[PDB]
Amino acid sequence: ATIHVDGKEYEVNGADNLLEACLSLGLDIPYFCWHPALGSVGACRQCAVKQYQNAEDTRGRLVMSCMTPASDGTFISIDDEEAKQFRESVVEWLMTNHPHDCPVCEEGGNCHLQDMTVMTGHSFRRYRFTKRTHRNQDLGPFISHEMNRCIACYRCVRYYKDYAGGTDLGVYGAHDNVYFGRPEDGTLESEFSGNLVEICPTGVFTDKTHSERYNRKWDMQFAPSICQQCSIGCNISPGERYGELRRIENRYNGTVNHYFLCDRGRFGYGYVNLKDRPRQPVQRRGDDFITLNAEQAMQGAADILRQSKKVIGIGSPRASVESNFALRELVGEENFYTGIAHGEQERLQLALKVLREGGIYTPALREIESYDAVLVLGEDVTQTGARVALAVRQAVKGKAREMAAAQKVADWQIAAILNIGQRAKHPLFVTNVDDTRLDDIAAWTYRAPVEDQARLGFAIAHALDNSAPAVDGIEPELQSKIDVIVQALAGAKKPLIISGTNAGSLEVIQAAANVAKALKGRGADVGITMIARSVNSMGLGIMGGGSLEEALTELETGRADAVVVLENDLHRHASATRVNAALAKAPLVMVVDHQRTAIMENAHLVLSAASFAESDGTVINNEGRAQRFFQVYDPAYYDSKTVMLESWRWLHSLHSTLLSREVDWTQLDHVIDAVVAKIPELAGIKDAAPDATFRIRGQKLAREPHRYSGRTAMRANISVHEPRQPQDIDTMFTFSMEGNNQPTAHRSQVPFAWAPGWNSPQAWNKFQDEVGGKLRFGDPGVRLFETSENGLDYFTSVPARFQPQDGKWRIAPYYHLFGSDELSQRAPVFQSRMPQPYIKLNPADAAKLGVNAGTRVSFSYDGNTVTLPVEIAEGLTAGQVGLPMGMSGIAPVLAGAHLEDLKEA
Amino acid sequence: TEAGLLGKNIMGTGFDFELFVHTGAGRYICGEETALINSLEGRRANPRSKPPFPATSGAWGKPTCVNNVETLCNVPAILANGVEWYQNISKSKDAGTKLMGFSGRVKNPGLWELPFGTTAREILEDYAGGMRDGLKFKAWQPGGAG
Amino acid sequence: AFELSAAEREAIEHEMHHYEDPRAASIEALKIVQKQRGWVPDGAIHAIADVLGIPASDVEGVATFYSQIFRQPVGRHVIRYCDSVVCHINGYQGIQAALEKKLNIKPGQTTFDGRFTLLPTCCLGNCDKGPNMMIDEDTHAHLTPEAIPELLERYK
Ligand SMILES: Cc1cc2nc3c(=O)[nH]c(=O)nc-3n(C[C@H](O)[C@H](O)[C@H](O)COP(=O)(O)O)c2cc1C
Ligand code: SF4
Ligand code: SF4
Ligand code: SF4
Ligand code: FES
Ligand code: FES
Ligand SMILES: [Ca+2]
Repeated sequence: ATIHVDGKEYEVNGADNLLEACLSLGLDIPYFCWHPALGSVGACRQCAVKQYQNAEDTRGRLVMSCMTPASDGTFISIDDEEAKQFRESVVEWLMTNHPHDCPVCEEGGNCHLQDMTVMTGHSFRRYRFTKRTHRNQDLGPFISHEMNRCIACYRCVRYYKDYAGGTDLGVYGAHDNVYFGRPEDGTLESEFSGNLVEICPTGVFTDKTHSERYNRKWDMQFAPSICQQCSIGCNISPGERYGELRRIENRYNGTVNHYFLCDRGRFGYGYVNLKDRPRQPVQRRGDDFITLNAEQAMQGAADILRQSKKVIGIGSPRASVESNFALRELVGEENFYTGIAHGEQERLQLALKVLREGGIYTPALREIESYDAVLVLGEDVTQTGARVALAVRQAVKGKAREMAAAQKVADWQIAAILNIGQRAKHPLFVTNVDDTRLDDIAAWTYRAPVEDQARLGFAIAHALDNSAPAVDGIEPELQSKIDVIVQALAGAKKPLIISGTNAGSLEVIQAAANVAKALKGRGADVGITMIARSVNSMGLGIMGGGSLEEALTELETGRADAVVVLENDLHRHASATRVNAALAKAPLVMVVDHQRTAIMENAHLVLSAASFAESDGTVINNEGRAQRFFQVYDPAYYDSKTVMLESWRWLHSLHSTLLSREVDWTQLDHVIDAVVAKIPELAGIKDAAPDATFRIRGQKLAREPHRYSGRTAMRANISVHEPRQPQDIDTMFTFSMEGNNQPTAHRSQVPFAWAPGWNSPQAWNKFQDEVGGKLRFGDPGVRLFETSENGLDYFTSVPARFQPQDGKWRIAPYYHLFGSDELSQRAPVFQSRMPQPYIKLNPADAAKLGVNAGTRVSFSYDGNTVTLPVEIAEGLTAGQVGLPMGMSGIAPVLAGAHLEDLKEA
Repeated sequence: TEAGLLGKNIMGTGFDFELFVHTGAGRYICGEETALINSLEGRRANPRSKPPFPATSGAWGKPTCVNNVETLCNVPAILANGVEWYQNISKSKDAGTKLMGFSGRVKNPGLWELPFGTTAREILEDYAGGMRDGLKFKAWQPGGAG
Repeated sequence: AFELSAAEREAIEHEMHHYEDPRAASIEALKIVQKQRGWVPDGAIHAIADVLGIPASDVEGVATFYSQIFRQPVGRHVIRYCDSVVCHINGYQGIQAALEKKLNIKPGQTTFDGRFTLLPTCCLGNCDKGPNMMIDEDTHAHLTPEAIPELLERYK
C-alpha cells in the first residue's frame, strides 16, 4: 500500500491502520486509547490527522488515524494546523480535571499523559473552574488506585476484560463521572493484573510494591534479564536504585512475552531485597561463624576438598547453564547429580525427548495465539505457566478473528470483531484434577485423576488413529465427550497439545505425545508445548546427571564425603529427614546459594552466590530457547564488604584453586565456550547473546538512562570521595550512563525503552521494526534444537483406571501462582497474597471421615504428621486429597504420591 | 398474536415473526441506533463505530435494521395504497406526510400530520395559533434540542 | 445479605427467554429488582450476575450507567420533574421552587420521613402539555406552583 504523509511517500501494510503504520515509520502521532495488542476503538480522539480525498485536495477532514485503514493511495497530514489544534484541544480537555499531582505521583517521568501533553505543545491553562474528584478503591497488595488521574481512555477495561479475560474490573457511571475499577474493594483476581501499570497511560494503576521504595525512572539502573519464577522465559527489565531491586518492568520480546508478564514475575522479585541474604562467605568453626574474603574461602575450600576422597555435586534448575556446568566440571560428570527427584527427572527427560525427538514443532509463546484448537492435558497452566494461559486465551479468540475476517472486517477494529464473534470460540479442552482458571473459556473441562487424564489422552489418540493403543473400559458418556474432542481436533487446521511435568504423571506426557503423533499422521499442523517447573529445568535436563536420590545414597553409604550443593533447597525435591540425615553424616557440605536456605545450618561452607540481579548467565525455557540474563548492579558498590559472586565464578575459581593452587575467577565467555565445547547439545547458548567485546560503534551498552542523578551524592554519607565506576568484564553492558541505548542500535538486548519525547513504556514502539511486531534486529534468544525429521513411536503403556484405596489418599497437586515457586514465596509482598493452606477433600470422603469445611485434619507423610484445615472440593474425585504444592512444608515432589493415616485432629 | 397476525405461520404464508417490547432505563444516548443495539444486548449504551453497519453485523452480530416508530407507521399505508399514492401526497423532494408541531408559549401547542413543504409560519400561525398575548416571537428550534 | 425472591427469579428467567443471549436481560432484571424493592441494593448486583451468568462488574456498569436504575435508597414516592428546555420555557423553575418549599429538600435528596425523593429528569415526551413531572408511575401535566401542594397530598 502507498500512503502520502505531509507530502512524503511511504510503503506500508494495507491491513494496518494509519496510526500503527505511521508509528512504524517513525512519525509521531499522539495517542491514548490505542494499544498494539488491544486494537483500535477510537475513544480518546487524540490521534486525529487530516485525511484528503486525493492529491489535489486542500480542505480535508479530521479522522482518527487508529480507526482509519492505511489503504493504498492514502493522503494524510499529521502536521496540519487544524489537526495540531484539535490534538492540543484534546490534551487540554483531558487536563481540565487532572489533579495537581505530578510530584507525588508514581507515574511522573514514566507517564504517557505527560509525554503527550508535552508532545502536543500544550502548556498554558485557561480553564478556571473546579476539577472533578473521585474516591479511590483498595485493589490488593500489588496495584494502587488513584482515579483522579484517569483520562477515561478505556485501556484498562479493554486489556483486563477483552484480552486477559478478567471479570472483576469494569467501567461504571456516566458522562464525566466514568469510574474504572472494581464493584467493591478487593484484590484484583486476574493473574495478569500487573500489566495494568504499563497499560494505563496515567498514574491511576501503579506498582504498589515499587511505591513502597519509589524512585523515578531516570534514577534506575536497568538490565535485560529473564524472569526466574517459572519456565516460560519472559524477558524482563529489572531496575535498581541504592543497591536494592526496585522494579521489574516488562522487556519487549516479539517472540516470547511481548507486552505482558504474569503477576508472579512482576511482583515476586522481593526475595532479592531480603536482609537475611548471604553477603560474604561464612565458615563455621565449632558452633561459631567466621567471615572470609573470597581468596581465603577459595584456599580453604580447595584444601579441604583436596583432602577428601570423592566430591559430588548437586545442581539446581534454579541455577544457570554456566553454573551447573561449572559444578559438573569441578566434581566431574560421573560425580555430578541433578538436584531434582528421580520421577521429576524422568518426566523432564521424557518431555525433552518429545520436544527434540518427537518430530512435532514446539511453538514459541507468541506463536501459541495462532492455533485454532487447544488440548491441555494435566497441566494447570494458569498457576504454573500463566503466560501460556494468556496466549491460549488469544488463540481461543482466534475464531471470532476468523469470522470477522470472513466479513472483510479489518483485524484492528476490535469492537467489530468482538461483535461478530459473540461467544463463538476455538475449542479448548482442559483436563485437571479440579477446576482451572481456563474453564470460563474451555469448551470442556475434565476433572479426573492423572491416570484417568492419561487414559483420556490415549483414547483420544486411538480415536484419531487406529495404530495408537486402545483404552478398554470407557463409559459411553466419556466416549461421547472423547468423540467431541476428536471431532474438534481432527477438523482443526492447527491443533495445539499442551502438557507438562507439573501434573506429576509420566503417562500424561506419553498420552500428549500420542495425541500429537496421531494428529501429525493425519497431515495436520500440530504443535506441542511442554511446561517445565523452574527457570532452567530444561537446561538441567539437557545437561543431565543422576537424580537427587542417587546423591543421597552416595552421601548415606559414605563413599562420597564432600558434597557441593548449588542454588538448591533440597527439601523441595526430597523428604526433609533423609536430606538432613545425609547432610549431617557428610563431613563436608558446601552450599553456593543466594538465599538463606534450611540446609545452611548443616553447611560447613556457605558461599554467597549472586541472585539473577547480581549475576550473568544463560537459562533454557520450556520452548528450548537459550536466553542470556545480565547483571543489573554491582552489590559491592554501596557496601564494599559484600563478597557476592556469580556461581560459575565461585565454582571455576574453586576448580582452579583445586588444580593449580591459584585463584583465577573467570570470564563469562570462557565458561560459555567451555559449555559449547564439552556439551554439543548446548552449543546454541553461544549465540544467545554477543560476547563481552560487542560494541555499538565502539561503545558499550548503557545500563542507566542519560539523566541518571545523584552520582556525587548517593555514596557521600559513606565517603565524600566518589568510588570508581564498576567494571563489567563479563558482558557488553557498562555499569554507567557512558554507553549506547539508541533504538536504532544494531542489537537485540535492550535494557530499557526510552526515546526523546517518549518516556513511558510506549518507547518500545521506537525499539521495534513495526509496532506490535518484533525488535528491529530480531528478538534475543535462539532455539537449541530444531524439529526432528522423524517422530517417536506410540507409547503402548496405557495406565489402568484409578481405584481408591482405604487409608491411602492419592495426592492431587494444587499449584498456585502465588506460592508454588520457592523464591517468590520468599518475597514479603507475596505473604499478603498468600492463600491459607487448605487441604482439599471430596464431599463424600469428608462425610465418610466426619469432617466439615474448616476443620483441622492431621496426615502422616514420611513418618511425620502435619495438620491442615479442610476445604471442600466438589470436582476432586474420591480417593484423592488435594494439597498445595511448593508451599511451606509441602514439597512439589509430593504430587502424585500417596498418603497414610489422614485423621481428624 | 390471538388473531394469527403474529407468531408462527402468519396468514398461512410460512413466515414466523415474534415481536417483543423492551422498556428502557432512562438514558438519552440509547436513542442512537448503535447505542440502542448495545443497550438491547444488556450493555452500557455506548455507540459503535461504522463501518460495519448494523445491516451487516448489528444485534448479536446478526443483520439488524433499526427504524423510527413513525417510519414503520408510514410503511403500511405505502403497502396498502401503493407507491404512486405515497409519491403524490406532496410535490416536494421528501415524499409523504410527517408529524409536525409547535411547542412553547404558543396558544395551541400540539401535533398535526402535514405534508413536507409546509412552512414554519403556517404551523405556527394556522395550527399553533401564534404566540400568546403579550409575547413577541424571538426565535425557534425546528427539530428538537439538537 | 441479599437473596432474590422466587417471583423476581422467575421474572428474570422469563425475560431471559426473549433473547438469544442472557446478558440482554440485565436491564430488565435490574428493573424487576428495583420494582420489588424500591432500588437495587449491593447484593442484588451479584445475585443478578450469578443468575444471568455475566460478571458482577458488567451488572454494576449497567446499573450505574442508567439513571432510572437506583443504586442508592429512595423514598416511597419518587417525584421526577422535567428540567428540559420546553418545560424551562413553560416555567419548571416555579414548580421546582414549590416542590423545594413543600418538601424542604434539595433535588437528589429524600425527605426526613422517607416519603418523597426529588429528582430532576430529562424530557418526558410531553412538551406540548408542559411543565410536566412524574410521580412513581403517573405523569402530571400543566403544572402550576399552586397545585403542587394539593397534588403532592395524593401520594401517602
Ligand atoms: C444522541 C442521539 C439520540 C437519538 N435519539 C433517537 C431517538 O430517541 N429516537 C429515534 O427514533 N432516533 C434517535 N436518534 C437517531 C438514530 O440514530 C437513528 O437515526 C434512528 O433511531 C433510526 O433511523 P431512521 O430515522 O431511519 O428510522 C438519535 C441519534 C442520536 C445521535
Ligand atoms: S498521571 Fe501523569 S500527568 Fe497525571 S499527575 Fe501523574 S505524572 Fe502527572
Ligand atoms: S484508569 Fe488508566 S487505563 Fe483505565 S481509562 Fe483511566 S487512564 Fe485509561
Ligand atoms: S509466566 Fe513464568 S516466566 Fe513469565 S512472568 Fe510469569 S513466572 Fe515469569
Ligand atoms: S488512539 Fe485513536 S482515538 Fe484513541
Ligand atoms: S421538555 Fe419537558 S416534557 Fe419535554
Ligand atoms: Ca558480572
